[PDB]
This record gives sequence, C-alpha cells and structure tokens, in this order.
Amino acid sequence: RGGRLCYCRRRFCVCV
Repeated sequence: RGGRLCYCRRRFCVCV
C-alpha cells in the first residue's frame, strides 16, 4: 500500500 521504490536512471537512483 502507498508507495516505496527506488528508480535507477543512468548512473544515479532515487527513492520515493
């Protein structure tokens, strides 16, 4: 429920 994941683009990632 809600949201929780880390996106990875190029050579850097980010959470929420």
